[PDB]
Amino acid sequence: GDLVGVNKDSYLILETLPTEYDSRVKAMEVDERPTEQYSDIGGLDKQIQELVEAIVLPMNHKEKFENLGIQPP
Amino acid sequence: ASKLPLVTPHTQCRLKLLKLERIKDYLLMEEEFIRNQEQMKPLEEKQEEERSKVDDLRGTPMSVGTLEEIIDDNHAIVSTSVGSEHYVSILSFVDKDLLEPGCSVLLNHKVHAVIGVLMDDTDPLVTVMKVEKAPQETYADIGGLDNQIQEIKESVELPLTHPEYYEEMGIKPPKGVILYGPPGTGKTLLAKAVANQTSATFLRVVGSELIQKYLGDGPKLVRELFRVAEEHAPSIVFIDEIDAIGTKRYDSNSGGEREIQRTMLELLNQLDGFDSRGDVKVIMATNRIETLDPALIRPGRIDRKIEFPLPDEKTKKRIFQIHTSRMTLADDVTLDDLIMAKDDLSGADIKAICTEAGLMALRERRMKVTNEDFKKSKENVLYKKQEGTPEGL
Amino acid sequence: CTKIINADSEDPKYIINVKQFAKFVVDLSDQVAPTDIEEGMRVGVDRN
Ligand SMILES: Nc1ncnc2c1ncn2[C@@H]1O[C@H](COP(=O)(O)OP(=O)(O)OP(=O)(O)O)[C@@H](O)[C@H]1O
Ligand SMILES: [Mg+2]
Repeated sequence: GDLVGVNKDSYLILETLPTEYDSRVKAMEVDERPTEQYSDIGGLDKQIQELVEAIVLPMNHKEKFENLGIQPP
Repeated sequence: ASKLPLVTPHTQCRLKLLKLERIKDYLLMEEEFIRNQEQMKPLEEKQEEERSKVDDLRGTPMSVGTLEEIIDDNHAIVSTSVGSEHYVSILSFVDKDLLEPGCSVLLNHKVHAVIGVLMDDTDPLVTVMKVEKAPQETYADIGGLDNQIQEIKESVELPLTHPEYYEEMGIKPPKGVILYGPPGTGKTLLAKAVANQTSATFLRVVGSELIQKYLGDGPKLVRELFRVAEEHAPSIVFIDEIDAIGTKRYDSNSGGEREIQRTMLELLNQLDGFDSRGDVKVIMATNRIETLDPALIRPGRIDRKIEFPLPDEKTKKRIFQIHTSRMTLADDVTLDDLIMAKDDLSGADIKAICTEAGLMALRERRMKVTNEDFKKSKENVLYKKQEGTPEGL
Repeated sequence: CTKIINADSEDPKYIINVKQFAKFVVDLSDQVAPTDIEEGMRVGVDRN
């Protein structure tokens, strides 16, 4: 299932190419990186912490969760 | 043939005459000079052999592709039959008036450069909806309306006949006419008549025929119906039994009624919306009209609204003599005796009486129809009334 | 007509998908500059 390039007539694989994804999938990717700080949302102060701890914390400090011996959410 | 517009007052005047005399005189000078040249030299040989050069440029195995996007600049993207997409150059001899996306274009074999176009079928829907001449009859077979027929003639026929009247004063004709009244009273017939008598392409549709069993097909049908009506010059549309599609629009409803409302919105936009409707008229019929949507029958959508009463005393005599017209009757036919009764008879009821009497006359082998047969048939037809007698009265 | 799907490496090398014909890994003729071509834009290529 890999993606390789072949000679046009001898049909001999000649190089490895990046995997193929449907263009629709690729368009879903972020490029602009919006700019809205955690100050712009007020009144949801518990929820913001919940989500930040759930999603971002594991990605940076994975050592904590490994130490407690818990899989993160 | 792509002649100049006088754009004088456009109404019989001296300026319309002088701009008109001028074009005639120039055409006269041109014709004289052309005839002189043709006598001086046929040019048939020169005009020929240009066909030969063209046919040389377009090789024998010309390929029928399918244009898909004109870059607006004598280039195109033409798709071969298999499905490939090429980017070819449009040559100089193709009549560009005939180039629109989706047209079957005629490409070169080795170079696929566009070198012609072809005609297409004329029956997306044109055949299925157009009614041609009405087999029933012309305006002769309709009697008793007089005023209503006059209204329709002024609404739909007169703006085609003599545009000067409306044009002189700066007022456009009414938009649409809605025919409303008790069942069996002459709506569909009058539409048929004004169709078979006028000179446009008249299209007919039943409302229940816009209730489609796939989502988003009713709106497509209405959009097409109003799409092949500007392709065809002046045109008329008559959506009969509209009640089945346009209803009061009660919101507390579930099911396919939402699709009905959505097609109604599409129609409501087509009749009077963002764009200009071009040259088309809309007639409609509804036995029950109190139940239509206010936005469908509002002034700018349907200006004229026509009531259709039953025959009263004498139109009954007229209709009877219209349908009994072609049948040998005995000399004892007390027609008035059948008409005098105030039985609230309807026009379709009169036709039913005529046919039933004729049929039993056939049953009894008798070469002629007798009054006794007509009265018996009348009793038999009225037998289809029913209901609760004391109740309500 | 061909639909570019990827532009790999800084060096021009373009994977295009000709509709219903084939899928190739081709380069830029001299007329087009590298900035003009992006991923996902229809492009025209020659028959040789
Ligand atoms: N004044 C009339 N002159 C001639 N025929 C008439 C007249 N009134 C009714 N009819 C007859 O009525 C028959 C029914 O057709 P018609 O077009 O009149 O129906 P309609 O009024 O549109 O009916 P519906 O309300 O059900 O749509 C016609 O065949 C015609 O024979
Ligand atoms: Mg009717």
